[PDB]
Amino acid sequence: SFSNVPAGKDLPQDFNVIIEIPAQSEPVKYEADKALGLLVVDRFIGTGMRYPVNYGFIPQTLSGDGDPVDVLVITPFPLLAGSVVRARALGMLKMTDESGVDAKLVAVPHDKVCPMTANLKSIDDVPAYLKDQIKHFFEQYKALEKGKWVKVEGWDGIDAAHKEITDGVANFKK
Amino acid sequence: SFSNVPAGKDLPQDFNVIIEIPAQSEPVKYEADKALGLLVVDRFIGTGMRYPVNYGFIPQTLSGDGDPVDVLVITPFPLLAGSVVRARALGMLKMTDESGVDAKLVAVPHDKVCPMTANLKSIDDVPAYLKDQIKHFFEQYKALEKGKWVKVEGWDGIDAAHKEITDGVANFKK
Amino acid sequence: SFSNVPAGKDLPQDFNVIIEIPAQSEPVKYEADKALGLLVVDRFIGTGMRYPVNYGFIPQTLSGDGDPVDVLVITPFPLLAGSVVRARALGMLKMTDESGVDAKLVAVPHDKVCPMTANLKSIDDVPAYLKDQIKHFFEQYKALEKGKWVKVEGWDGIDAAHKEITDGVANFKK
Amino acid sequence: SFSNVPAGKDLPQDFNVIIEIPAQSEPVKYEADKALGLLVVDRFIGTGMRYPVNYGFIPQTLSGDGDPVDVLVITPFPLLAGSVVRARALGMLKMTDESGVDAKLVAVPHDKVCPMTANLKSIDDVPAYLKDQIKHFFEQYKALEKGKWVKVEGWDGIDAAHKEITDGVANFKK
Amino acid sequence: SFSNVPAGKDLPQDFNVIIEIPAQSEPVKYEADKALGLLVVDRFIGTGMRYPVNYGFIPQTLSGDGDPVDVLVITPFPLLAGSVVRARALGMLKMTDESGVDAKLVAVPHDKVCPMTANLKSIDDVPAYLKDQIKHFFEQYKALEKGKWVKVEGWDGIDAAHKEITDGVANFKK
Amino acid sequence: SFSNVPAGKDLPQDFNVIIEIPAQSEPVKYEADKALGLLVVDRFIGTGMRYPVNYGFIPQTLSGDGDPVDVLVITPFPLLAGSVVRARALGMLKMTDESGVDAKLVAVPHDKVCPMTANLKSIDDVPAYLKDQIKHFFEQYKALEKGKWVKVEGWDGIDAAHKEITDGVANFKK
Ligand SMILES: [K+]
Ligand SMILES: [K+]
Ligand SMILES: [K+]
Ligand SMILES: [K+]
Ligand SMILES: [K+]
Ligand SMILES: [K+]
Ligand code: NA
Ligand code: NA
Ligand code: NA
Ligand code: NA
Ligand code: NA
Ligand code: NA
Repeated sequence: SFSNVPAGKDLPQDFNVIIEIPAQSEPVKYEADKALGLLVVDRFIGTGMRYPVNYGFIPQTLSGDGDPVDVLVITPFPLLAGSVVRARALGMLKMTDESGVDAKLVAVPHDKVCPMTANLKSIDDVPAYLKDQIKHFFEQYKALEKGKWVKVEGWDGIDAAHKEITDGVANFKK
Repeated sequence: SFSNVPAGKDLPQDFNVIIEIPAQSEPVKYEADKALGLLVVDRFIGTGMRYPVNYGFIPQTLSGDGDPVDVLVITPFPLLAGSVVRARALGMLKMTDESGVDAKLVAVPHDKVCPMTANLKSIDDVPAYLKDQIKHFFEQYKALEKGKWVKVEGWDGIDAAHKEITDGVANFKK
Repeated sequence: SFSNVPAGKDLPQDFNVIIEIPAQSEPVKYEADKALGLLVVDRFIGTGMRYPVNYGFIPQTLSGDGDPVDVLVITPFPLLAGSVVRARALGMLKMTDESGVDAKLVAVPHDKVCPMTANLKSIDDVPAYLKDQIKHFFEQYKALEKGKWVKVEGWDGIDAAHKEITDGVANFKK
Repeated sequence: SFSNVPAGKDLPQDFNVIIEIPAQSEPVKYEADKALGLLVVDRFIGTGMRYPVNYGFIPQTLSGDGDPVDVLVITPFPLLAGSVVRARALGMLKMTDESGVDAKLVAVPHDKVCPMTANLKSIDDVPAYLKDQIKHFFEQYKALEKGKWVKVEGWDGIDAAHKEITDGVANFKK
Repeated sequence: SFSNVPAGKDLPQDFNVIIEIPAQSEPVKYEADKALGLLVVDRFIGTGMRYPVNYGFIPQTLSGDGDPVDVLVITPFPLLAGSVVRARALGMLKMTDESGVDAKLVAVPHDKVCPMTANLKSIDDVPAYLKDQIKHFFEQYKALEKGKWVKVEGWDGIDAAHKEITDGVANFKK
Repeated sequence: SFSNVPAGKDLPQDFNVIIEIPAQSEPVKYEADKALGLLVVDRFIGTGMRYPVNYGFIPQTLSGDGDPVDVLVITPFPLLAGSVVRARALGMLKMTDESGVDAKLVAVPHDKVCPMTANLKSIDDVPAYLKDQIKHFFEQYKALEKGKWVKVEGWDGIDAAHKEITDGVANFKK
């Protein structure tokens, strides 16, 4: 299932995201297991906080933290866990956590998939309230898990996101 | 996953349907990808209209439009996206669209799976309001997608549905 | 998908459960098909009663009734159908039904997965109201399916559950 | 609020029902308090069983058990708790419980309110599965509440329902 | 309840809306009855189409069609039926229907109530996709109700909305 | 509606709570308006965080902050907004905020209303994870509202809660 999904049709700008956690879903963290082909319950979020947007990853990538590149996907309705969406980048949230330096990409679907998000051209177009909610979420969601912490550094743009994707694809292939 | 699901236990009357879109689900069109083994987000429905009944397809079939035979499955509660249900035909909705002549089968589960639908013996037994809602849905759901259109021609019965299934199974096998 | 999920990381006490039916889900019984890699609609529950806790099975097991060992998993929020959760046993509900002697294990997730259930150390710690609801459910849910019946015998503890798991793993391997 | 809602526009055949418990709602029994003008939590259903159809009462009535006449209202989608629906009778379920002889009317909305239920002309038109689910519900829902019990006697028709309504209206007015 | 809610704190620009139908709610049309103080089920929408945004009215107003001024309220999450929200106008949708000339105001909450909508300053700021969905909804939702019809004429701005409100308040007071 | 609900049947230990915000509801803060008899949208929570348990107030009370005594009510399923529940105290969360010293009572329903919570005899019986989630919620939910802040001081017991209730009832009556 998940192991054979291509990273993208035209990398780094046209990529695929496998959704693990739908926007506003009950506060349970799922992770795709490529060895099993199934979603695995990773943990119940200690704070009970919910992801404000859909969350997943780009298959066939390997980031600096040893996991695939993570992506937040903004949509008008939450997406199905375990589904795949063709996406494009808006920017990224830069942070550091227990696993090391971490970044989360921010994306929306391909314009033909989601005409509703077509006017979001970069992270600057995302409403301030939603960016603030995403930052707050990452700063606070691990507050009740011992030995885990998150410091948010700031936002970066589409170019930074593309570098993350290209690096991830290359790292995966050895 | 989806690629190895048989078309049916006793074709054309006893067939399997892989569900893509649950009844009354939020207006997001998913499509099963047999190359990936996963549901893919095809598009956000422009009108925001929801499928009034469950929607999916019969695996190992190839219809005249180049896709597997499509099926609407009537149930008392919506079915899980990506699940498989053993079904029987009631009839079909005949239409034409941008891909060419299209028909949608109407089905219910096997009587042992869903005793609640056992007294629905043909499309004539389906309540008029629900048939009207299904027709309205197909006539209007693509109203905000440029270059797409649908003209509904009428309803046909179980014999027509069985022909669609037998043709689809044969076309698939070459 | 389901066919290659290990029975557990450290059997019988540290095992995996594939979820078929989320707690409080609409009253539709799904079963994982290892030949298809998908959930199949088994039946609409005649009484319309819902599982009061999540329900699934341990893969790579074969119980006395010819199916894998069944497990009820208690969680603060319902789990996704088709997901896998790392679990530990609290005890089991002993019963007899049309397939013969049947037992249902009662489990919670691994403490690192679900800190919320960490203080549930055995079936005696589960609230009386919930145990009573589970017993009532199994006694009554098949009341409107001809030729099916269930007599609940009583609860047993963690040792009994571990025997069921070890027996199931051995039976599966021949 | 509830105290001034008329029993009906043309009694006993054209009556109003104040909804207390929506179909398939979480298993919490609400009761309208005419002294407060609000819904009050009466009890959490011990068995966790849900009302299979909407449940409420006809205001300005007093039945033999000291409460207003109770009504089950069948609809395609659940109704809002505390809302009022114009309804017509299909029949009634006769039973006895701890409060004494009790009957529950079965109704659908006025045909102009709900065209979907217009072809339900009496209790004989209601699907057997749904009647069986309603009977099962009343026989079992109080199974875990000490000192409470229910014996279902059978179904009766529209004439019996009209007698219940006329008697209730008269009893209320002294 | 509803009869004593003021039309607004500072009319016509700062007004109150009583919500009848939450955004994306199941397709049941409720109407507030000021004589009863309760929501009444008006009808099940024949097409099964859902309001794409919250819908209600300004109390203590009387429009040209004999009902209070109607308002669509855009929010990030649907609002409770029967709740009251402090709102401001963005514009209005002009149409004609069976009751005569009708207009629907478009509004968002007061900026202190909903900071998320604060950057919506007029109807021109509302995304095109959402305006198109609202127009489509009103053009099509009555398609299966005999003798009812709707022709959409176009959008107008904040000044037109304010005129509707001032006229409505004056008409109500005699 | 709300203005005539008694503070309790036997104060301070047997009191009534009017629910404003159901557990896990979408992050919209409603407040009961006794002048209107309706729930009013107070604000959309800036952080998007949800109340982890039901939230409301005791009518006919006036606390030190100028509002009625606030109460968190723990239940197995969320309660309806605007409903009334007969409750008993477990303790209280002591804090300070922009309005001054504030305390939130913690309660469960009367044992006959909710047998499921009958073994919760004080705040010490509430699971640690849930107490931690409640504390986290109050510390963080106002993080994105300018000029608002919350410092949590600690938990207190049933005696402290009873003092809050008795003081509130007395303050209300002049
Ligand atoms: K490229
Ligand atoms: K055949
Ligand atoms: K072991
Ligand atoms: K009459
Ligand atoms: K003014
Ligand atoms: K007392
Ligand atoms: Na990561
Ligand atoms: Na097709
Ligand atoms: Na079994
Ligand atoms: Na009664
Ligand atoms: Na109007
Ligand atoms: Na307060």
